[PDB]
Amino acid sequence: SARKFADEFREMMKTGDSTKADELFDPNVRVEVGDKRYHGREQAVDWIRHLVDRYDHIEIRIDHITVRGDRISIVFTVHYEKNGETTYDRYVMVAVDRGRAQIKMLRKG
Repeated sequence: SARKFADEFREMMKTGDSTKADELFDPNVRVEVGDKRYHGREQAVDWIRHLVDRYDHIEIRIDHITVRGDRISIVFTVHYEKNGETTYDRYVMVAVDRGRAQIKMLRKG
């Protein structure tokens, strides 16, 4: 289940699909990207779509998936390529399984 969830999240991150986001994001999801803070599905989707529009390629690698009780923690790195320069970010994501896992927090870390 946790791996399926991570795979779906990676696929959603390619296109910023709103339908997928409705399934994967908690309605009150918090996304922290350095100084910028997003709240809710719509802002989380817009954040993803801005990335998709800006970079030549985005590679997402799921590094760690850990489950403790109903808590799913995923550490992933994102490689953003733009005009021969690549930026290497790392994110930590907390999702809660309630049968149905939903992302509560996504933070650049």
